[PDB]
This record gives sequence, structure tokens and C-alpha cells, in this order.
Amino acid sequence: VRARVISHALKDILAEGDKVIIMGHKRPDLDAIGAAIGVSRFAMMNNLEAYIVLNETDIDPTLRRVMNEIDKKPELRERFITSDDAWDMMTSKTTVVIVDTHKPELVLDENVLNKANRKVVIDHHRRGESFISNPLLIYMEPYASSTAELVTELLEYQPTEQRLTRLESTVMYAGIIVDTRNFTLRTGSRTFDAASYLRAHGADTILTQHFLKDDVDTYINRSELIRTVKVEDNGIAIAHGSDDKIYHPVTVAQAADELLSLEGIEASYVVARREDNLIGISARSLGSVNVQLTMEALGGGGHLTNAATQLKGVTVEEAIAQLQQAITEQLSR
Amino acid sequence: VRARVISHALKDILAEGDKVIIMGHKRPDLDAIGAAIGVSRFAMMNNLEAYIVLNETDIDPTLRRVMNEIDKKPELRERFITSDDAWDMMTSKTTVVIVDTHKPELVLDENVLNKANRKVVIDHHRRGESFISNPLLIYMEPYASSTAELVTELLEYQPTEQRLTRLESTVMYAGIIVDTRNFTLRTGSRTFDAASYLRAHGADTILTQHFLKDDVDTYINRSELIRTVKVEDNGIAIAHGSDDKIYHPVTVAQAADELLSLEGIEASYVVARREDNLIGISARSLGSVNVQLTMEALGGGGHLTNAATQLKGVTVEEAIAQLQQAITEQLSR
Ligand SMILES: Nc1ncnc2c1ncn2[C@@H]1O[C@@H]2COP(=O)(O)O[C@H]3[C@@H](O)[C@H](n4cnc5c(N)ncnc54)O[C@@H]3COP(=O)(O)O[C@H]2[C@H]1O
Ligand SMILES: Nc1ncnc2c1ncn2[C@@H]1O[C@@H]2COP(=O)(O)O[C@H]3[C@@H](O)[C@H](n4cnc5c(N)ncnc54)O[C@@H]3COP(=O)(O)O[C@H]2[C@H]1O
Ligand SMILES: [Mn+2]
Ligand SMILES: [Mn+2]
Ligand SMILES: [Mn+2]
Ligand SMILES: [Mn+2]
Repeated sequence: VRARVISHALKDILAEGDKVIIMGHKRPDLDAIGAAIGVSRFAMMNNLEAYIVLNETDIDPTLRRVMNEIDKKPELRERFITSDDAWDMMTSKTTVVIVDTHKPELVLDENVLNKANRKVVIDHHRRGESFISNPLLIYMEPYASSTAELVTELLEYQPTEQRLTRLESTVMYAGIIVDTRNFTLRTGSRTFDAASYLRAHGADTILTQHFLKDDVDTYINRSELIRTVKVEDNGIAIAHGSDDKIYHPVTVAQAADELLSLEGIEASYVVARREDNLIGISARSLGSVNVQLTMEALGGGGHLTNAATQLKGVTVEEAIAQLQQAITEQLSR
Repeated sequence: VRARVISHALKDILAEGDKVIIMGHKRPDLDAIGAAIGVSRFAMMNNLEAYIVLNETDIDPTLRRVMNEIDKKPELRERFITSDDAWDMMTSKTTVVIVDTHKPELVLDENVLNKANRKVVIDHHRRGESFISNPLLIYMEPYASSTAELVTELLEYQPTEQRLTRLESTVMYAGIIVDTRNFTLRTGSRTFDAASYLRAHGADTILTQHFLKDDVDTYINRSELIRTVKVEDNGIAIAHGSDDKIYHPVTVAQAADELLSLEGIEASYVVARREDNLIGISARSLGSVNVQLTMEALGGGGHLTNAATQLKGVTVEEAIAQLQQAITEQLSR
């Protein structure tokens, strides 16, 4: 009932203006792009004129493989425009739709946002300090998985003659896959309803897998860290890189995350040289062992399931020894 | 749909008998068990009396984890009974329901099957040579993801007062996860519709991950194979173990599966010693290279995306040479 009311109100607004400018957040990910694609399909179903703001500097490596697919169909590709062309074509009757964010400084192009007289916000985060000013409509659902899921619900109440295409729903499906880490996070029944809808319109598993393929170098670095793991009977796992190899901090973080997927690990600590005078530790927990307190003890911090520290002037082995001492202190309380 | 008619037809057959006894295949996995759970909830939704046949020798380690949660946390345990208790309990008025298989010699207990006058078959595979004899109702859907999906659809039409429980829908959900490898195989829109129903009834994805976690040694051994990969520009990837190290056959198969998640790999071939005189090769692809043809050229076979072969009397290097000879011959244009 709620999405039906929101869907028709949004169609009223979009047809009420002179054209639709759709904008995600800075450095868009596949949920922002998929949501925007979904909103531009919302508009074409009602024969409206809609564009998505996207600059060349905005296209990261994951977005670039998606664009390589989008390039193969000029109708979809023609809907993408730059900040400048969006600015030049905007009037006081233009509706800007902000997808997958609600804070003016995270918007992909603040100047397009500032020129906008008519604004719409669709987002799935919890509202904070800053907010898009004077929105005509707000679709915010902090429990939903993604903005793609939200925009999918809106599509269902719109005319079906100009259906969502196979590539369009593949990108939207990819956004849900990324935001939920393939249905393991923030995933409810309505997430699966949206996936059902997208799948019924041709959303492609194999093309989604293509967008999200892992690099081979980084799989081999990550696994170099993982293979060293030692697990105590209490479920504490420790893994390390050698004292003379510098690991990327994202690789360390991913190793600590991936250890939680192995049997019998309640909490993971990955220790790897970050600079020549700096050792990094990434700590992750299933939710019972408190890795926040362990990292705080060593001069870092974070949250109970997700924390880290950096240690100046020690070797990897010294940082392991200092980490084990923090763990002992904390379990004897 | 076929699903409305079968659900009401099934309910009548089950209510006409004196009680329901439910069996999957030997060495049940989570689809078998989850489908059998779903069928027992189907009966309870109509206040019929239902049991699932399960012996201690049927319970592999994955199933043991599920059953531990079924001891510590439900009253689900009461509906699991041994072969002997099933036999002692049934009359010629008892309906036996076979889930997730249709061959009599793969059924969990063939004597319970033979003593049964009233039989029902629910399965999602292609009907083969042998078949359950004189069944009262046959529900074969070769393209459904799983039997858990099929049974989930039947539940929707039944009275809702004795609702599917959280732990019941979690197991059913887990069976879909295993059969689809997390929604990457045989996943249609009806697959997600079933996942939506189960998640709405409390299916726990974190508990589902818990049931399925790989141990550390399997990751180490699996990544030992993955590190060796060589990717060709045509997307052919080959990896191999040393000739003097024996790998477990599933580790090899999992190595080949996981290489498809890496950039540039259309098809994977993992070559590793299985015995002192036998080399295994597991092959996999994202559907664009036919690895059934590659493995048929070396005395094995399988399906276009999933194949293998075993080679007598060769070294890993000899096996790799024959593998590459087969590949250049097959991919030469
Ligand atoms: N010295 C210190 N004092 C107090 N608190 C500290 C701290 N160092 C770290 N933290 C806290 O610990 C969290 C984990 O940081 P870590 O370095 O392991 O891991 C980082 C980062 O390496 C990782 N990350 C970045 N990109 C990623 C990707 N694509 N996939 C997975 N993880 C990623 O996610 C985390 C992002 O950092 P974020 O700040 O959100 O979250 C940090 C921060 O909340
Ligand atoms: N000599 C031969 N001649 C003709 N065809 C052949 C053949 N050897 C294999 N095949 C075909 O190749 C498929 C792949 O077997 P593979 O050895 O890779 O790998 C095996 C097994 O190693 C692997 N596997 C078993 N449990 C697994 C698990 N928990 N996770 C991942 N993979 C698993 O799945 C496959 C199960 O074999 P399945 O019969 O379903 O399917 C086999 C069979 O269809
Ligand atoms: Mn985003
Ligand atoms: Mn998002
Ligand atoms: Mn099965
Ligand atoms: Mn099955």
C-alpha cells in the first residue's frame, strides 16, 4: 500500500516538471547506478524525458565494466550525461531525483543539486544532520537493503508497455547483490521480492558475476595472509603477513572479514606491515567476542564486531606478542 | 498454476490416510531435510500427524550441526523417527512422501518404501530410469532450484494458523542456498518468491551461513591449488597441484568452482593427483566454454559448465599436456 501511494505520487511529480535529472552519490557504486537506471525507466514508462548525471572521473573499475555493457545499447547509454550538460539543460521546472543518499555534500554534483528547484529523495539509510532541502517527495526506508530494492517496488505500479529491460534489471540486481553481499546482510522478504521482480525481467546471474569478479593478485595476497591463521579453542584466530612485506590495508581488512566465514572462528586478528614503521591489525568478530576492547587496549578502536589499530615502531612478531597480551588480559577480564 | 492444484490435492491425500511418513534420499543433504520439514509443517497445518525418517547413521557433519540446533532449540526433534519406528508405525493406510529423489534405491529406507501402499513423490530432477512405483501423486519440476522451493510454494495455499516456524524455514532456506550455491544456479523468480516467504517466516541467514562454513584446512588446501593458476587471454585458466601431493577430490572441485570468481577466467581446469596412479581434473565454466567437450576428449564428461575426468598412469605434467592438447584442438577458431 505504501509503495503504491509513493509510486503514483512520484509519477505525478515527474510528469509535472519539464524533465528528470537523476543523481546518486559521489563515487557511485552499483546500487546508486542501478537505482538511477531504475528511476529513468520509471520515467520512460510514462514517456517522460530523464537523464542520469555521471562524469568520467566518477567511473571506478567496477562501474567501468558496467559501462562497457551499457555502451552496447545507445538508448540506455544516451540517458547518461555530464554535470555540465545537466546544469545547462536544467530549468526551474526540472525535477532532480537524488538516489541512495540524502546529504547534500555526498551528492554527486552539489551545483546541480543547488540549481535544482524541484527535488526528490529515495534512500535507505537512517537520516542524519544534513538533508536535501525542501524535497517534494521523500522515500526513505532505513530497513530496506538498498535504493535499488526501493525503486523496484515503485516500478511495479507503473505501466508495463515499456518494460524494464534485461540489462537495466541486471544492473539493479547487481546493486542489491553488492549492498547485501549476496543476501547475507540487510536482507528481508522485500529484498527477495525485488530480486524476484528483477529476475522476472531478465536479471542475469552470470553478467552480475562478471561485474563483481575479484582480481587475481588480490586473491593471492589475501590468501597469503589467511593461510597463516592459528585458531585457539576459544575461537580466537590470528593471521599475519611477514615482517618484510607491506600489504594493502583493504587486503588486510578483507582477510579478517573472510576468516569469520571459516569454521570455529569467533574473532579474527590479522597483523600485517602497513609501512616501514607501522604495523596494522584488523579485528573482526561474529558478535560475541569484543574486538573493540582489544584494539583500544593497543591504541586503536572501532566497534564491537569491527575494529583495528596501527602500531608504530614494532615488528610483526612484536605486534603479535603485544596483541596476544591484550587478548589474555581481556579474557581473564 | 500447477502449484495451487497440487497443494490442495496433496492435502486431501494426506488427510485420507492415517498419518504421514516422510523420507528423502540416502545421506540426506539440507534440501532433502528442509523439504521433509516443509512437508511435515504442511501436515501440521491441517492437524495431520507426520514424521520424518532419520537414523543416526544418516547424519553427516553438516546435518549434525543442523540437528544440534534442533536439539537445543525447537520441539522439532519429536518428528524425526528411526527406520524401525517408521516401519512399526505404518499401516496400509499410511501415506509415505518421498522428497528430493524419485529412484527407489536412493530412498533413505527402501523397506519403509516397500511396506507403503500410498506413495507421493516430490522432486526437482529429471525423471530417470527407475521410479517410485504406483504413486498417488507425482510432482516433478526439473527446473525448480530445489525441492525446498517446490514445497515452499505448496505451503502458501494451506491454512495459516499453525505457521511455519523460524527454525523450520531456516532449514528450508538452507536447502535452497546449497542447491543454488547462493542464488547463482537454477535461480528463477519463483526461487526468490520462496526465499521471500521463508525470510518472512523468520529464516535466519546468519544461522544458515553457520551450517555451511568450510574448515580452515579446506581453505588452505583449496587456495594452495588456486595460487598456481595461469590465465590465458581467451579466459582459459589452468591450475594444478604438485605431482607428489595427493589432494582430496572435493578440494579440487572447489578450487575449480572458486576460480570462476576471478577476473579473466571463463573456464577453469584444476589438475591434481588423486591416487598413487590416478590424476583428477575438475573443469568449470561460466557457460561460454563447453568443458563437457574438453573432458569428453580425455575420457570423462559431465555438463557444459561442470565436468571432470580421471587419468590412469600419468604425472600431473603429462595430464596438463593432454589437457592443453584437447583445448587447442577445441578452441582453435
Ligand atoms: N586507529 C584507530 N582508532 C580508532 N578506530 C579505528 C582505528 N583504526 C580503525 N578504526 C576503526 O576500525 C574499523 C576497521 O578498520 P580496518 O582498518 O580494519 O578496515 C577499514 C578499511 O581498511 C576497510 N575497507 C575499506 N575498503 C574495503 C572493501 N572494499 N572491502 C572491505 N573492507 C574495506 O574497512 C574499514 C574502513 O574503516 P572504518 O574507518 O570504516 O572502520 C574502522 C574504524 O571504524
Ligand atoms: N570419469 C567421469 N566420466 C564422466 N563424467 C564425469 C567423470 N567424472 C566426473 N564426471 C562428471 O563431472 C562432474 C564433476 O565432478 P568433479 O569431479 O568435478 O567433482 C565431483 C565432486 O568432486 C564435486 N563435489 C562433491 N561434493 C562437493 C561439495 N560439497 N562442494 C563442491 N563440490 C563437490 O562435485 C562433483 C560430483 O560429481 P557429479 O557426479 O555430481 O558430477 C560430475 C559428473 O557429472
Ligand atoms: Mn551506495
Ligand atoms: Mn545503497
Ligand atoms: Mn539433494
Ligand atoms: Mn535437491
